[PDB]
Order: sequence, then structure tokens, then C-alpha cells
Amino acid sequence: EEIGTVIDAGDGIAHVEGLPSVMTQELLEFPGGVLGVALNLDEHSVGAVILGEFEKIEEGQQVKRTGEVLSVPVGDAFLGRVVNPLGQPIDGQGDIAAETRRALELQAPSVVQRQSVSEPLQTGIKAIDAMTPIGRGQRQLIIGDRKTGKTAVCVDTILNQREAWLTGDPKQQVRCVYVAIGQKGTTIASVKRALEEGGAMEYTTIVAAPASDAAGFKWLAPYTGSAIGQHWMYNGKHVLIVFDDLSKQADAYRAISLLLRRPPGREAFPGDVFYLHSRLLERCAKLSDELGGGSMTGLPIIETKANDISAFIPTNVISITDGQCFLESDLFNQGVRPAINVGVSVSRVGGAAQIKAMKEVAGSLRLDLSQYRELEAFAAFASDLDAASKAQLDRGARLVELLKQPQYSPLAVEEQVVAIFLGTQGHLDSVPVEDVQRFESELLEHVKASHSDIFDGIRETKKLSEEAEEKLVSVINEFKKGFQASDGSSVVV
Amino acid sequence: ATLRELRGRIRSAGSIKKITKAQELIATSRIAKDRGLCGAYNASASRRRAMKSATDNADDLIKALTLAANRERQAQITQEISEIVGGANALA
Amino acid sequence: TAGRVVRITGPVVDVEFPRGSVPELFNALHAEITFGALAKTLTLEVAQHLGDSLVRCISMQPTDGLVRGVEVTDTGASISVPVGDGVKGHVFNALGDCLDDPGYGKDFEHWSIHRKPPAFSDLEPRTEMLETGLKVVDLLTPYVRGGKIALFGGAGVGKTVLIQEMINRIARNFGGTSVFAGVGERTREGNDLWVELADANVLKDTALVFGQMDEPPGTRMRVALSALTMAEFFRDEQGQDVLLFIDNIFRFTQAGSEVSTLLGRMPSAVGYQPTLADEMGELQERITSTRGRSITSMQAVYVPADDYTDPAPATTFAHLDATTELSRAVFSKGIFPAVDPLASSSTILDPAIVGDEHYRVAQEVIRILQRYKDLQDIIAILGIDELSEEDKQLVNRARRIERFLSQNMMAAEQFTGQPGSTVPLKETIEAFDKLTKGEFDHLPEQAFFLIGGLDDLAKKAESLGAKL
Amino acid sequence: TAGRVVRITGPVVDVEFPRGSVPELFNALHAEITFGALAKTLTLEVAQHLGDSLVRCISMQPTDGLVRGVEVTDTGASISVPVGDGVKGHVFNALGDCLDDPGYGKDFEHWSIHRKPPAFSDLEPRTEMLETGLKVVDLLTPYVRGGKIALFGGAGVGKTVLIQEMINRIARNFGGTSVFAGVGERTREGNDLWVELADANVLKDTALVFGQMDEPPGTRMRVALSALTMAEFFRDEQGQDVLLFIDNIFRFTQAGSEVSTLLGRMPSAVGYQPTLADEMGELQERITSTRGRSITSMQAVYVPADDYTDPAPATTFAHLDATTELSRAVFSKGIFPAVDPLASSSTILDPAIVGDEHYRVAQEVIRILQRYKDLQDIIAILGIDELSEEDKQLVNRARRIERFLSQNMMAAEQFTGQPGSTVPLKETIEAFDKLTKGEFDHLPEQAFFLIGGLDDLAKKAESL
Ligand SMILES: Nc1ncnc2c1ncn2[C@@H]1O[C@H](COP(=O)(O)OP(=O)(O)OP(=O)(O)O)[C@@H](O)[C@H]1O
Ligand SMILES: Nc1ncnc2c1ncn2[C@@H]1O[C@H](COP(=O)(O)OP(=O)(O)O)[C@@H](O)[C@H]1O
Ligand SMILES: Nc1ncnc2c1ncn2[C@@H]1O[C@H](COP(=O)(O)OP(=O)(O)O)[C@@H](O)[C@H]1O
Ligand SMILES: [Mg+2]
Ligand SMILES: [Mg+2]
Repeated sequence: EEIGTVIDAGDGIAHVEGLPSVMTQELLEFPGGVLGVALNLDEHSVGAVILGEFEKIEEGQQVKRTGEVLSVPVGDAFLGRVVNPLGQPIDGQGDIAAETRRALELQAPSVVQRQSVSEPLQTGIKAIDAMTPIGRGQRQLIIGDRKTGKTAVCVDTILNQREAWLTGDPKQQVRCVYVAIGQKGTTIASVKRALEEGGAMEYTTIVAAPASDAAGFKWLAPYTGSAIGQHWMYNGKHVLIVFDDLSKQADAYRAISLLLRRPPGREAFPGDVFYLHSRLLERCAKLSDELGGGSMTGLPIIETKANDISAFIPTNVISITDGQCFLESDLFNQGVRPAINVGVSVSRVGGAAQIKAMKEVAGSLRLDLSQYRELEAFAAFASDLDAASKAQLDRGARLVELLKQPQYSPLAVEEQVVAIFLGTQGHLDSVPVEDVQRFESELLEHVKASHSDIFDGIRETKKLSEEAEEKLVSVINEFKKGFQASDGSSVVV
Repeated sequence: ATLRELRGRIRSAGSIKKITKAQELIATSRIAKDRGLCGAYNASASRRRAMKSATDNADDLIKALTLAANRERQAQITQEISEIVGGANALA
Repeated sequence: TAGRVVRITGPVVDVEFPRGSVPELFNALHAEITFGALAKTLTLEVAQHLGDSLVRCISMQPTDGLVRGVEVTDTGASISVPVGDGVKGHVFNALGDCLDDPGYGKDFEHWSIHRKPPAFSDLEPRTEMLETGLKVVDLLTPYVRGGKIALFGGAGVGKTVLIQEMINRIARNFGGTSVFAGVGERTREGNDLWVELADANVLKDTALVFGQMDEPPGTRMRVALSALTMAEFFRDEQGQDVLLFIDNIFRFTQAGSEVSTLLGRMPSAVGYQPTLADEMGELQERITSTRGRSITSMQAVYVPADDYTDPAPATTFAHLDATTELSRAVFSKGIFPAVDPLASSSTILDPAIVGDEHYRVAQEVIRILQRYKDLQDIIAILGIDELSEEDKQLVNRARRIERFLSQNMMAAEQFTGQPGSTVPLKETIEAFDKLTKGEFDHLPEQAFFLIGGLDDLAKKAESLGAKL
Repeated sequence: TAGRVVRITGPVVDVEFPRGSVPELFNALHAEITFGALAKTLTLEVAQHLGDSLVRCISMQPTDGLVRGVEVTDTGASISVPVGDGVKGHVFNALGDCLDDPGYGKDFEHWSIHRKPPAFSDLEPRTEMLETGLKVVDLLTPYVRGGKIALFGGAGVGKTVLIQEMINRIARNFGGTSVFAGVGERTREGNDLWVELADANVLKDTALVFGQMDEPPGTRMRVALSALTMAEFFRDEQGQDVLLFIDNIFRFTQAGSEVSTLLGRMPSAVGYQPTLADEMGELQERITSTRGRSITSMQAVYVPADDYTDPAPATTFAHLDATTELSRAVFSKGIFPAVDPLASSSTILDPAIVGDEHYRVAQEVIRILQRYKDLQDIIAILGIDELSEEDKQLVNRARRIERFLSQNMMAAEQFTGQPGSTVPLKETIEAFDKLTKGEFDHLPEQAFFLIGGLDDLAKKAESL
């Protein structure tokens, strides 16, 4: 019932006198539909962050308290919709029927409400799925310089969930949330278009806080997306949430903290920015079966500068997450796309997040690629080289070619298994490096058309059986008989 | 620009170290089996010794450059904080 | 009901108003400087409500001669500028005063320079290539019609020459309207551009809005908004394609930072205002095409001290569809335009838009240049003879390719004595396809320097002895 | 007597008390958030006396939902944690609340987490070796009883298995106990550690204290002190030897830096808190041997930017007595524990502490392994055939030595059915002296894998 009065206002902040019973982080209503969040409470006033239309705030305006902390609507009606951090549609498609409301700062699942990450979350990217596998409930950081393909990796991951969606099985389906922070609107529109073309908006929600949004909205957007995902996670569903980019959210929070005159630390960040991101990312979890066994997998994206991963925010998020995919512009320009630095990228969940067949085929990939990197200086010669080392060099070049992948082209796990089988069982040895990619694709298409039971066996059993293995080898040899190289040489034996 | 220059130097020294090491090993192979990387020979075994010396020198240079780069990194963090806190103190 | 000046510190003025008469945020107030030498009317923009009926304002004009206690009048609205077809062919300052003909436009419709960006549901991604005839731009950094193009670069690497080149190449035949925003740049350059547009007969289709680096920070913060308001009127009301040129959009952020501490804001990293990204985002999200209404915007973005990790350019990057990055290192080699092909980017450089041939040739050029950059240190220390034969082949190809990315531009005649050239996209793609294959490895690398297409290459090679 | 909340600024809470009721520094105060969604009891730690009966405190929980003017209760003591045997086999947070069984431990004796190091007279003037029974550790990088060991190891190098091994060995060889401090503990990994220790049946011998990553910086700063307080109770009141694990000590330093920032202190060099060395000293000097019982600590250390001159790792290493680096390379050869015998080091591997013969054998082993490491690149690229006869003999001997540093670990019994071995130090020195001399060159390489002393080697050799 109490009413405060704006005593001063500037730069998206407003100070309010009165409101003695206002809560920390309470939502406040200013005249004209303007909303603020009570952040700084002292004996004089409440420092409120305005969530838009700050230019309408004037000294002397009356301010009402909602008696509520920030919360958003949640429910299945958000699938296919674009909303702002308050849960309000911005796509122009009408109202969203909410199942309920979730407070943004609800506590994460405790250490005793979880169970070990054990189910794969297939990204469809061979480099990731084979080298840095992601399980359900994991937090995998996608980190790299601008234009290294981070958004592409996350969009491909979302696209890859379409087949899981079409099964209708909630224990296989992954509902996706894409949180865009600080992007320009046309960029968000192009992400939505890419998702629509891949039939992914059926199971994806976008939370948009474009660059024109108030710093408050950029600060809140990840928590809004997380609340929407948590509603599904606690109802037995599996959720994948992408944050693009958390560096923008940290910048927005820093802007707010400085405007509220909170003491700054390194890079002028407040002393609780690590906490911002850690409390966000610990809500991604794999729940115990007592709680329905749902999960939320986190794909925070961080933009580094000059590949400086020791910068403040990258250091924080690297420490927070369970593994990092590092993308590098040098590798991108070399033609290694996705430009994942396989040497330093890591998944602490590891083989626990892979099916048996992927575990088997991918087991030697790390060692082969490390050996190939060691011998790369000796390619110039490939002579006076021990035959074993020359073979390592050739195999490593073919494996590098095998891990390349075109954009918007996620692969089913069985297709990835077969491609890695080609690479690691020596079946690419006879093929020219420049043809490897083509070979792979063609081979896979062949298997899809004529021997689709190899894929079915892998998919159903999660293992490449011995009989399926010999059938695949026979199919490969016949296809090699049929294949035409780029140099016109024969890839047979 | 000091840290950027030091990082560029570290990259250059790393590439040089890799090349000299490969040359040293290839000269080792060719010992069992024109160019000027033979050390004081003009003034395979000599090239092997010269490349060993060069790759060790490149390693020493990388270590020195990395020390200098880390000093610059820490100094930059400290200076940036000093400016931030100086402004904040001015306003407070 | 008028206010009175209470505090003056550089471009920031505190004004006290009677209770109930405090002006709204961003309102324009008027104060008088009556001293004869500097007599003028100050426009103050309300920046903050300090409480107790005090407001902090930013002056649009120098405050020398301003006195405490002088009356301050609240116009009741924000800064507004003339809009309409009348503004075409004329020069204005940030406040909407006509410079080439004072008093002109006072009777036009006036639009507030503060505006919200278009609704998200009106935004449509733009993917049509805008061909320029510059080899490097067309091949590696293809521009987008109705898209957002930027030219990044340190001080004096060629941003303004490239802007003038694109005004020559795109705006000369443009069927729509052009708006040029000089933001915190040299007055000499503004005069040069005005005269050049008059010479090319492009002025009649262009509105020029200038707030130069000698102006106070308030003017440099608001001139971009004024030019953008004119462009927005042309996009929204007249329904014609607009070309928006801004040089230099960094000056908007810099002007914001010059007064940030005087407004009482705690500094952020690298001395910038804490509201860097948010103010930049408001301004940039206004600069956009919408569904059916096209603005092709080209912004010069200064990179302070050539540090591309500096917060200002780093924040700017996310707002562009295509970015030509100019490198001091390329500049110092004499390669013009000094484009860094490895660092530039375009969102339409993709097989679906440019086609498989263009995309493959571009990727091959980038791969070769990347490998050459990887090898440069080895070549410098150990010499080129220590490379593999394949790497020597690549080095020769790369040197020829990097030289062939240079071009004699029209706007650079004054700097070289050589008239410029234009290379069609198809010729660029075929020529660089041939270059990557090694079909011109028999020509001296100097034959590829500052020429147009393959005919110019053949002529220059002949003049140097070799034959194509 | 009660106070009232005056200012709320993130986790910093200012509380006003009546004139004669101002709480002492570091006292724990309690406040209620009553809003239904976030209803909880905040614990605040008094950090400063600001004057006028106002104290500035750090909230141990998020302050969302807190209202100005709510009552604040002074407990009259600092943060206190339960101590005793009852804490073994349970999980606690920094405040001493049991996470696996809420309400458990309320009746136990409670100790303040702020305690002095042992007095100067009570400290041992002679450093002592901690014989774990593991060959690689005991021989090459001996652990100091009551000392500090840095642990370096990435994902999947047996770090967790090494920790389980140390818990086993302290519990059985020394009749001791273990306290694990998860500083900045990832909740997923905390749950995984809890489950894994229960499965390995070592949970009953360990007390877990988690200050999780998603908590405000105060608990992440104080969790190490809480765990250390339980360890101190075990050493000083139960007369046990305690193994205190701290993962990750850098996160303790960084939580201290964040708290210093929140409290408005001017940052020191590289942005760390001005009291960096003092905080680290207060933590580390409590990890000592005294009255014939010791707390030995194995601490995971993160090195920012890989810069060992960074103030945080430099301050930490001012207190470290040995380093154990777990290597992916050694793990990928099936050698467990995957200790890198060349990277790892110890400050007491000198004759004056371990004796002349131990030092001699260790130096010889290190020389051989370093020679093999140097020859490895030539072996890999050019090939073994290009080595001299002496080079080949050295390579064979070094392969045997490097494989004999593996050992069947007690923690490994759960994976491989065979039980683990404890090798006395004299036997280890004798065995590696012989291996350096070449007395076992004729034996096959595969016979040096995952065994104990000479008897195991003989039996395995006959079996092959
Ligand atoms: N696998 C791929 N193969 C080829 N091109 C790719 C691939 N992935 C991304 N790209 C292209 O690389 C460029 C960068 O992609 P993207 O925008 O996803 O990266 P980013 O790191 O998120 O960039 P930004 O800094 O704009 O956020 C785009 O042209 C994209 O088309
Ligand atoms: N295409 C070019 N050809 C020859 N010289 C050029 C070219 N572009 C720039 N220069 C030289 O570099 C200078 C810097 O150009 P300018 O565009 O003014 O720099 P800025 O990047 O500061 O806008 C020019 O004045 C000119 O002398
Ligand atoms: N001494 C050992 N004997 C047998 N297996 C081991 C040994 N050490 C590690 N492993 C295996 O290596 C894997 C990784 O070890 P662990 O320390 O549990 O993981 P992390 O180091 O990632 O916590 C384990 O799954 C375990 O099976
Ligand atoms: Mg992106
Ligand atoms: Mg210029």
C-alpha cells in the first residue's frame, strides 16, 4: 500500500524515497507502465534499476511496490515464441498462456537432489561429440574470439534436437532455450530464421535482450531463460539452454553496479560478478530420479579478446563450467571449421556422456591428433621419417579433415559413429586428403540409402556390433570401388 | 602495445623453436644416412649442433619473453585498477 | 517558472528550477551568454535529475562566458531537427541550423532526435550483396544492400578515403536519398566533402549534418542522432531507400566518455563510461533497415591506438553485417586499401548467398594468406630457402595475392596521381581463382600492385618485361 | 539487544544495534527473509564497525527478499561448525549445516572457525617425512608430515583416485581421518564425489565440507576455515593424524578478493585483496604438526594465466612443501598413480632429511628418466633403430624404472579386483637402487606394472 517518490534519476537508475517495507530485488511500478528493480536499499532511498523507458522517470513521481521479487511466466506455450526478459512476447504473435510463474532467483538443485551426468546430449558436431562430449545436465562453455563460429555451434546443437523431438518421447526430447543478450535485433531475427528453416522453433524458445534494451534487461535475460527452462527441468523434461553471450550480461551488470556506485574490482567489475554467473550456471543440473530425472544442459558462450582466456570474465566462467570448447580464428582461417582447438578443449564429464559405439570409435582420436600435431613440423619432408611416424602424419591429416563440418549440418550420432569409424579404422588411408570430406558424405549417403540397417543397429543398441562392423567394412570397400577421386586416382585398397 | 608486441614475439619464437627442433632431428637422421644453418662449419653433424643450439636459444627466448609478458599483464591489471579506483575516489 | 544556473564545470551545467517545473529528461533548455565576444544562446540538454529541483545538463555550445544565476528556459521538448525532402542538398549542425544558408529549414516539420528503435517484429535480416567494384571488398568482405557496413581502423589508415570511395561508387548512381553524418571529425574534411558532392552533383540528393571535433562533447554526442533522425524520416515517412554514411561513430562514444565523470558516473574499464554498450546500442539499433524500408548504412569506426580489443570497437563489432578491418601493418607496406583480409568479415560471405565459386575462391585466398602469416616469422629469421618447396610456392602466391588485393581507388588519386579503377565481381572471382591456382606465378609481384583487373595486370607486367 | 537491518547492497548488509549491544567482529548474526518464495534465515558475519552502533556484515546467503528494519539476532559467537566423530561420513556447508541430513550435528560440540595457529613453543622444530607407502611419492617427492602438497592434474588423470588412495592410507596406515574442503565446489562434482566416496566405502572415514560455487563469496572464503576446524578438532582433541584436502585453494584466495572488493577496500597489485598474504598465512599456519599429531594438507592449486609469479600462486607456494603433478602422458600408459616423476618435486628430498642413500637413489632415477625424456623425440620420429647401443640400454632400463613407479593402489581395488600394496621406504630405495644398477633388465617390461616391492616383482616375473 505504501508509495515512494522518485528523488533523483539518471542513466537508467532512479532513487526512491519511502517504501520502508520494499524487499531487496522487488519489482517497482513507476508511472506510465515503467518498471524498476530495487537493488540498493539504504536508510535514505532505494536505488532502482529501470527496465525500460527510463526517459519517462521524473523527480517527484509516485512509485508503487508490487510486493514481489522478479518472476516470469512459464509453461509449454513459450515454445516457438520470442519473449523479452519479463516473459512478454516480442514477436507480435499474441499472448502466451502461462502454466505458472517462477521467481528468477529460486535456488539451484542442491548437492543431494542431483544424479551423475550420464546421458549424451548430441550436438551433431563430430569435433564436439567425439572430443568434448556433452551430457545432459552439463555446462559446456563455448569460448572464443568474435566470428569463430560460436553461435553456429550452438545453433547446430539446437537444430540437431529435431529428430529427438519428432520421437515424441519426453525422455529423449530436448526443449531448447536460446538467450540472446546484447545482440542487434536483425541478428536475433536471423537466428530465428535459421531455426525455422531447420524446424527447430517447434521446441525452442528465444529470450531476447537486444543491444537497445535497458542494462537491466540484459542483466536479467539469462535468468529469465533459466527460469523458463527450470520449469521444464523440474517436470521431468530435458532442457538445453544457450546463453549468447554471457560477457554481454556481465557488462550490463557492471554498468548497473557502477551506476549504483558499488565498489569496483578488476576491470571495474563488482565483487559479485563471479557470483552472477555461478548462480546462473549451477541451475543447469541433472536431477535425481526422485525429482523426475529432468535436466538442463548449459551452453554459455563467452567472447574473448585477442584470445585472452585469462581475462576476468573468461576465467570466472571457465572455472564454473564442466568443460570448454575453445574456438580459434587461426584455425577458422586455416579451414578447420568448426574451429575447435581439440588440443585444449576438454569435457570433464568425458566418456560418461557418450554412447558405447562413440566411446569405442573415438577412443584413439585424441592421441592420434596430438601425435599429428607433434609431427606437423615434419610434413615439409615426410622423408627420412620412420614409416610409423609417416603413417601417423597421414592418418592425422585425414582425421583433421574428418572433423571438419559445414554449417547447419548436424549429424545423427550413428552417422557420426560411422564417419569416425572411417577415419580411425584406416578406411580413409587410401583416399586423398582433399577428397576425405566428400568421401565421408557420399559414403554416409550410400549407407543411408542401401544399408540403412547399420545405422538402425547403432541407434537401437548404442553399439557397433561385430556383424554390423563387417557389413560396414564390406559396404565401404564396395563404395571405394565406386568412388571417383578429385585427382582421378583410385581409392581402392 | 607492449603486451601485444611481446605476444607476437612469443609466437614468432615458438614457430622458430619448432622449426629448429625439426631441423635438428632431421640432421640427426641425415648424419646416419649450400645451406647456411651449419653454424661455424663454413667459418649434417654441424647443422645438428647448430640447430640444437638454436632451438635451445629459442626456448630461452620464449621463457624470457613469457616472463616479460606476464610482468606486463600484471602491471596492466594494476594500472587499470589504479585508474578505475582513482576515478571512483574522485567522485566519492 | 524559468530555471537558474547554479554550477558550471566545463560542458556540464546544473540548473535549479521551481518545484513542479523541473524539465523532463533530454529536454532542451536555453540560457544566454551576453558577453559580447562570445555572446550566444546555449542549448542545454537535461541529462539527470539530481533531486531537490536540480537538473544536470550538457551544453551543446562552449560555456565560456556563462554566469551563475542566469535564467534558463525550458523549451518543453527535446532537441528537434528539420525533416523532409527540403533538407536534401544542405548542411546542418547537430541542432538543425542550416550552415550553408542560415534560417533555411526553420519552417520544416521538426522531429525529436530521441526515438525508440524499430519494433523487433519489423526486423527482417538483409542478405543481398551490394557490389562496389573494389576487389578486396567484393571478394572477402561483401557489403549488404540495406545492411550495416563498418570500416574499422586506427588513426589514419584510410577509413575516410574508403568512405569517400564508397560515396563515389554507391551514392553517385543511387536512386534514393543519402545522409552523411560528420561526427567529431575534421572540419577541413567536411568542407572537402561538401565541395566534392557539389562537384559530382550528388549534393542535391544528400543531407549533410556536421558536428566536428572542435565542437563541445554535447554536440558530438547528439549530431549522430540528428543525422539519424533525418535518415529515419526518409525511411519511415517518404518510403525511399536511404544511404547513411557516418564518420566517425567512435566519436559519439568518446564524447559520451568525456563528460561521464562530470555527470558523476564511476568510470568503467579503460576509462569509458559505464553505459558504453547501452548508449551505443540505442543509437545503433536505430540505424537499421526494416521490412520493406531500406537503409544501407556505412560507418567509419575508429579503433583507438589500433587496439581492436579496445572496448569501443569491440562493443561496436556486434552491430554490423559486414566489417572491413583496416590494419596499420598492411598500411605500412603500402597496400591500399589497407584491408586486413584475415580479420574482415561479412555475414553474406556464404555459399548460399554469394555462390559456391565466390565462396571457394574467398576461402582459398584466406587460407593462403593465413599460411603466409604463419610463415612470416620463419622467413624473417631463417630465410625463405628453408621452407618446403610447397611452402615457397605458397609464399610466392600469397605475396602476389596480397598485392592484388590492393587497388587504385578513385578517391585516392589525390594521394597517388593515378586515376582509380573498378573491377566487376566476376572478374575479381576469376582473377583470384587463377591467382590461387598459380597461373600468374611467372609475373613479378610488383605487377600486381595498385591495379584493377587482369587487363591492368597484363599491361603492368608488360611494362615490367613479363607477359601474361 | 537485537539489531535492525539498515542498508542492503548485494551481499553486504549494514545492521544497527543499540549502544551497548554492538556485536564483536566476525560474530554470526541471524536475520529472516520471510517472503514465501525465498524464505530463509540469513547468516551475516560482522566485518566492520562503522560507528554509531552500525556494523557492516557479509551475508552468507543471497539477500534477495531482505527488508530494511527486520530484526537481527547476535549469536554472540563467530561461525561455529560441529566437531567430533559424528561429522565423519557426512556433508556440511561452511556454516556447519548438514547437507545430506538437515538437522544432523546440531547437538554436537561446536567450534569457532577462527582459531590461532599453535603457539611458537608448541611447533615442531624438525621437519618429518610422511611415508604414504606409495613408491613414486615416497622416493621421488616425499611428503612432509604436517606439510602442504600442491596437486596439479587435469580431467581424467586419476586425481580422484589419488585422493581416495590418500584417504585410505591415512585411515589405515596412520589410523587417521580425512576432511575434504570443497572451496568453490561445483555442485555436480560435489554430488559425484559424495557418491563415489560412498561407493568406494571411504566416506565413513572422511568429512566433506562444501562451499559451493553458486554461493556468495563469504561462504567460499570461510569453508576452508570450517574444514580446517574439524581437522583441528581431530588432531588436538582426538589425537589423530588428519589429511585435509582443499580443492581449490585459489578459489579461497579469489573469494577473499571478492569479499575485499564488496567491502570497498582498495585492491592491491593485480587486483587482489591487500591482505592476501595475511589471509593465506592465517589459513596455512594452522595446518601444522603439533603435540605429536599432524594435519597434512593436499591442496589443488590453480595458477592464473599459468603465471607462477601471479600474487595468488606465489603467496600459496610460499607455504607449500611438495608438488605432485598428475600427467595425462603417464596416465595414457596405464601407469598409476599418474605422477609425473620429473615435474613433481619435494622440498625435503635432500640428504639432511631423507638420508644420503635415499637422495642418491632418487637422483639416479631422476637422471635416467630425464635422459629417456630427452631421447623420446628421436625415438618417436627417427625411430628406435637409430639409437646407439648405450642409448637402447638406457631406454630399456628407463622404461622398466618408469613402469615400476606404478603401483597397485588401494583405491584401485574397486576397478581391478586386486588389492593395493604398501611398500616400506627402505624396500623402495633398495628396489630402485637395483633397478638403476640394471639387475632387473632381463625381466620383461610388463612385469613391472602395478606391483609393490621385490616379492611382487619376483612373483609376476615367474608368472610371465
Ligand atoms: N562450420 C562452419 N563452416 C563454415 N562457416 C562457418 C561455420 N560455422 C560458422 N561459420 C561462419 O563463420 C562466421 C561466424 O559465425 P558466427 O556468427 O556463428 O560466429 P560467432 O563467433 O558467434 O560470431 P560473432 O562474433 O558475430 O558473435 C559466419 O559467417 C558463419 O557463417
Ligand atoms: N587508397 C589509398 N591510396 C593511397 N593513399 C591512401 C589511401 N587511403 C589512405 N591513404 C593515405 O592515408 C591517409 C589516411 O587516410 P584517412 O582515410 O584520412 O585516414 P583515417 O583512417 O584516419 O580516416 C590519407 O590521407 C592518404 O594520404
Ligand atoms: N589406480 C587406478 N587403477 C585403475 N583405474 C584407475 C586408477 N586411477 C584412475 N583410474 C581410472 O581413471 C578414471 C579417471 O580417474 P578419476 O580420478 O576417477 O577421474 P578424475 O581424475 O577426472 O576425477 C577413473 O574412471 C578410473 O577408472
Ligand atoms: Mg555469435
Ligand atoms: Mg578519417
